[PDB]
Amino acid sequence: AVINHDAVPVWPQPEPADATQALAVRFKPQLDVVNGCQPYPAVDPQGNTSGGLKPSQAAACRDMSKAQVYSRSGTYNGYYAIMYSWYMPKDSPSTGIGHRHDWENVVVWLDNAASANIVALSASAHSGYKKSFPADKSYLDGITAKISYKSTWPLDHELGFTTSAGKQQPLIQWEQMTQAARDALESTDFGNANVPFKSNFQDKLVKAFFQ
Ligand SMILES: [Mg+2]
Ligand SMILES: [Mg+2]
Repeated sequence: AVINHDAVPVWPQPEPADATQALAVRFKPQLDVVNGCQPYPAVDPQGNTSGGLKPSQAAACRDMSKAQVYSRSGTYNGYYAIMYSWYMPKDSPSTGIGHRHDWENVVVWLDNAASANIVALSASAHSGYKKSFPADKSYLDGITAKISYKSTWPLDHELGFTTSAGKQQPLIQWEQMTQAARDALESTDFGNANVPFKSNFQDKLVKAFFQ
């Protein structure tokens, strides 16, 4: 069911059970929330999903304890991809009404799962991706990508690359979810927003690729 946005518990970050899961923990990014909502949990292990918040101001989505990040891992064009994604209860822009729900994502591109060298970064912005190829070292704290979440007049929120330090969140990976949670993430209508790591995952990787 769709439940109150504050009734979806944070999904604790489990230990990584295989090499895929360990890689996604290793490359977990930092996020600098410049304005708007903090990230919240979108789904619980029973498959209930967040109702978000009505766009009618971000005081209602500032709870630091609700932090969560998602990932899903795959491959495209012989490259290894880890998509990290954040859900916010609303897009609360600097100007304008905004929307209930927000989903954004970055992709960390590696040469392969063993060498695990970062070759590029992609960050979702409106209907496309910003791309840093080769990955600009100023956007990396070691192997930790530094991402911003910000709205600039007259636009809604977008991700971007930043030199600024950010914060990290407990990571739950698609591969570690219950089936009920995967099913709910596939089927649920998030209105203006769309889960970017459901059955559209490969299509998103194609769009994020650094051609
Ligand atoms: Mg609250
Ligand atoms: Mg948005």
